[PDB]
Amino acid sequence: TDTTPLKLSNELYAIFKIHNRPYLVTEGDRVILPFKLKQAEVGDILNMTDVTTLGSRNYKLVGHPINTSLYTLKATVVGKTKRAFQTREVTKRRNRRVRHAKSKGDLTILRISELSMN
Amino acid sequence: STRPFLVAPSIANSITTEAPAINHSPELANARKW
Amino acid sequence: SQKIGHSGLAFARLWHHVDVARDKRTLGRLASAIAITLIGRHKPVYHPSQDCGDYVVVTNCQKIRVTGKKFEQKTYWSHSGRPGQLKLQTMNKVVADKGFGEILKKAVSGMLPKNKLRKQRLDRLKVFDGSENPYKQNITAFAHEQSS
Amino acid sequence: VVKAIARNSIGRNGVGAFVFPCRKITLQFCNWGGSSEGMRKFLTSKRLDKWGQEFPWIQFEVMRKSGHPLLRAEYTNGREKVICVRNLNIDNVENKLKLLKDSDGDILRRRTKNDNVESLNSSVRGIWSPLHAAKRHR
Amino acid sequence: GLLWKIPWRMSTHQKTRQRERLRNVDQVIKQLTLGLHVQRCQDKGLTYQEAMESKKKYKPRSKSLRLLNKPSVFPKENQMSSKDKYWTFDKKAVGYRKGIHKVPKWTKISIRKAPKFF
Amino acid sequence: QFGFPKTQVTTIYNKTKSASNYKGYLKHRDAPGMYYQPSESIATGSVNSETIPRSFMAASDPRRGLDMPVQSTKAKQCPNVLVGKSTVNGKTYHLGPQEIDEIRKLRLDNPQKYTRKFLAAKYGISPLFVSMVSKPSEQHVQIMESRLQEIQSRWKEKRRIAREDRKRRKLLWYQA
RNA sequence: UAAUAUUUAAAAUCAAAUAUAUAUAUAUUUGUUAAUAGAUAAUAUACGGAUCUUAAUAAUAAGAAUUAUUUAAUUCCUUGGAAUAUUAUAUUUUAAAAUAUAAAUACUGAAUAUCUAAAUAUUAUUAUUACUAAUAAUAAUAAUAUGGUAAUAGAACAUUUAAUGAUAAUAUAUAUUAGUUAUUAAUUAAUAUAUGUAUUAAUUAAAUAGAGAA
RNA sequence: AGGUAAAUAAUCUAAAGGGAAACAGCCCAGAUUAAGAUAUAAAGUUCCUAAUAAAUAAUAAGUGAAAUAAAUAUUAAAAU
RNA sequence: AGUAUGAAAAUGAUUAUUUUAUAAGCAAUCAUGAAUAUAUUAUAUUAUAUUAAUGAUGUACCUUUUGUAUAAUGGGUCAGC
Ligand SMILES: [Mg+2]
Ligand SMILES: [Mg+2]
Ligand SMILES: [Mg+2]
Ligand SMILES: [Mg+2]
Ligand SMILES: [Mg+2]
Ligand SMILES: [Mg+2]
Ligand SMILES: [Mg+2]
Ligand SMILES: [Mg+2]
Ligand SMILES: [Mg+2]
Ligand SMILES: [Mg+2]
Ligand SMILES: [Mg+2]
Ligand SMILES: [Mg+2]
Ligand SMILES: [Mg+2]
Ligand SMILES: [Mg+2]
Ligand SMILES: [Mg+2]
Ligand SMILES: [Mg+2]
Ligand SMILES: [Mg+2]
Ligand SMILES: [Mg+2]
Ligand SMILES: [Mg+2]
Ligand SMILES: [Mg+2]
Repeated sequence: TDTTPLKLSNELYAIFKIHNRPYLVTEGDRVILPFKLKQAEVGDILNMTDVTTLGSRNYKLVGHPINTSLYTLKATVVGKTKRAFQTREVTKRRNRRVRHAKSKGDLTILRISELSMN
Repeated sequence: STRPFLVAPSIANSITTEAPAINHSPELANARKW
Repeated sequence: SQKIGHSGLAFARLWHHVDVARDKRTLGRLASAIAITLIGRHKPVYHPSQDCGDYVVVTNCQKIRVTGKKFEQKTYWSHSGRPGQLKLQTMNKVVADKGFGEILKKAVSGMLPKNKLRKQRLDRLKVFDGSENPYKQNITAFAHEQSS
Repeated sequence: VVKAIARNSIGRNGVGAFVFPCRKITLQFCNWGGSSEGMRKFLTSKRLDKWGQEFPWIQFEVMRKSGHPLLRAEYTNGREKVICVRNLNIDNVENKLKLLKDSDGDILRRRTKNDNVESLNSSVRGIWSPLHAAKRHR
Repeated sequence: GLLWKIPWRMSTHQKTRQRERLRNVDQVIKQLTLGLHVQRCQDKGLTYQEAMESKKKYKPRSKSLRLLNKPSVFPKENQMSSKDKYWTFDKKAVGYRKGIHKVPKWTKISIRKAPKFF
Repeated sequence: QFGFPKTQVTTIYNKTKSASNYKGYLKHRDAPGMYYQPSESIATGSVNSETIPRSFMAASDPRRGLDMPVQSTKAKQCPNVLVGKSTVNGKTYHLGPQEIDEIRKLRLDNPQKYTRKFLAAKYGISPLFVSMVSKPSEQHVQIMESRLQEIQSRWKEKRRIAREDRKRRKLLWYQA
């Protein structure tokens, strides 16, 4: 697959999928994953082994896990923090008891450090 | 001494047609009046 | 990332033109089509919290196509608050009074989302029974199309 | 003529090097006070030493104050999380500490549905235009 | 009295869904039979693949399964008539017929064989 | 050149009626390989390499030979917009030094009689050129300034604000 | 083939399909009318509404939004393959023709299921930490479970009093604002007012112990 | 009879969610807390309103298009 | 009905920020522009806070009931009991 016009461009985007959730990024972006990572700690680096689509302004390589040979896209883990706390109030319509359903889900923050053709 | 103007093909090729008589036109109303 | 950049052209209101003489869609279908344009659902930058729809100029509305016996039999209604003041007018009657444009407009109004924006969107649609109109100049027109 | 209008660069923490977000952690406790028992135990138990060994880029202060026990933590951005570890036990305190370390200092905030990426890079492809579309509308 | 707005016919979509459901039921039965056959084969002294291949497949002995297999008692969807996919015999209707969709839990209930002349 | 298959940004749903819906796009998946997707967008603020014209690349850059600042429009068809008369019919350097001197003298003498337009008419030459050549009597300039000031004063509140807004807009429109 | 008098049927009959010995026979299964009138009341038309029935000449273009039988391009063989056709794209050749590729997995749709994390309880496996260690605390992995009135069971928090009780105006108490911790609570910072300062932390004991419902 | 009395099953009572325009009791489905990628249920896919393309027939009444009004009459169509 | 103190609320006037004179319904929640305020790490293409553009969703609460948005019961609001 002739991958020269991706090689030559300066701006380039990628659509990698973590657990099938697609995120479309360039280098320098901050991806907020809506879950807590146990594999990676803070400061670790993830090489993305599933990238659906690499694209320039006018050309785009695509494929179900396209070869890791072709590109280098690697993200560093910055933060593991939770999204803000909420108490959604659950109740019926003539019943005095209420069930406070609390929610403070967790986030993993990445930074796309490298995004290049290989 | 021309100006930079364009024109759509849809509006250029549109055959000419006269709008029929509206009853709520002033002219028509005039005719009606006593 | 994708949303960042100069977005001025996206939210530009284009003027579209439909010649009902040269369009073979029957009334209702045409109206429906127009509605989408008015809303701005055709463009990928649409968001429901925003009126971003285009202008539509309809011309030669006298040659609109209506099926069956609807011209005679299809009755438009209007009620004041006052009991006994129900006005029921057949399509033909309405046409005679105001024009085919009115008919079209009504359909479009019916189609459109029922909220604040509605009226604005409706007013965006400009209709003319015959060919001539004051918007001829401002319909969107490309430089490559100028062969004719 | 070309005139320059001033601006400044925006820091992207991880693209070149990666500075570690947490910088100082202050284990605060009290000798007297049952609420501060777990904290005291933690301080005693070589766990702190282990933590230090693990993470040398972050410094551990150990204060003595009369109130409830705390884990005030200080981050690169400037902000400071503070967790009162009232009446917790050793393991829970450790967990709290871990949580503190993991977080970047940034304030908590409600995310909307699917707001994942956060860029300051102009779109690689342009923003759509009606006139430069592949398919014209009607 | 109280308005239960339920139509006397079914929409095309509904009909299609019903058909699909019918097909699925048939398939389940078929699968069961197949399983039984392969078990029999294994008991006799064959491999799985061999069993699958076999020309002379064994009918099921258990009464219920046998009955299900019989198209007289329990028709398959292609066999079944239009008039029986979307209507049931009601003893107290006009035309002695009633849309299946009226039958209480019609999405779960199976009911193919209406009476012969009704 | 490249012989890639080209595609629109496809949706499994109807584009006309539901282009803003992200889900459709996500659902769509295309056969693995390279593709040509022309950007559905103008290249005004952009600095992308696939946006730069071949004439502005150095004679060495491999991108010159490649074909992705496409010349889709053709200059034959497009009307000239807001262009000077010297561009339509080439520039002229007919006017000598003596003539120039004379013009200057005239300007110095009587600006209202011998205004720029008049000068242009006389010597088959641009008003801009005349201006470049010759400064008018400073008194005249002062008078003009005064007049302008007066006009400004005569404005209402709203108009001033509008003017300011316009100015701001103008300023903006050279940023890109 | 005209006129003629009934019937609106797949029972019989014929056709097609499936299962049994099988180019036949046996058994089962499916296939047989449509309009119009009749038609109707009181605040207002009343498919929820717009509206929907298509047409040469011309559209890179509309052709039911009704009723009946279906499909997920159409046809054959046994989920598949093949052919045919269509659309889109690319390349070559003279707006066509040839070659290759792709699409044929319709789609939407729930707080359903899965995935993705988090909590709790139980069952079964672990790992770390600390001298009923067959324990406890925390963390994993797999699984199952977590709507709820009357009702039963278990566990916490606020307030006030009594027993024990360091400490300190850089302290405390209360208040406001902004943070923090899965948050009726507490804590952090700033601010304001007290007060030479806790019945303070914690464990017990108790209660005039928690209020939009008389 | 939205009547009454019992029988069987479900739901409601005590059940939020999707559909049935609105809806206790219908059709699907049981909310520990999120997240939103993939299957989907019942229902739908011109617009309002999330999503659609086909095939063969029939209908010309706006019949009909999520609540089928009877005897009978007229006109046509098939079969004998 | 002790004395001090009192930024407790309901309630009134006023000023500031903001929204509001083509818009219709438990006045919130979610989405989402814009304007303003504060911030001694806004490095910004920054972060929070306030605010009825605009869009979607949304029959008060209790009691009693087979069943209540009900046009069934009860409550003018707040403080104390
Ligand atoms: Mg109740
Ligand atoms: Mg309640
Ligand atoms: Mg109902
Ligand atoms: Mg839609
Ligand atoms: Mg009526
Ligand atoms: Mg309907
Ligand atoms: Mg679930
Ligand atoms: Mg429970
Ligand atoms: Mg009490
Ligand atoms: Mg009270
Ligand atoms: Mg209360
Ligand atoms: Mg009853
Ligand atoms: Mg009860
Ligand atoms: Mg329910
Ligand atoms: Mg139940
Ligand atoms: Mg449950
Ligand atoms: Mg009707
Ligand atoms: Mg009806
Ligand atoms: Mg109700
Ligand atoms: Mg009262």
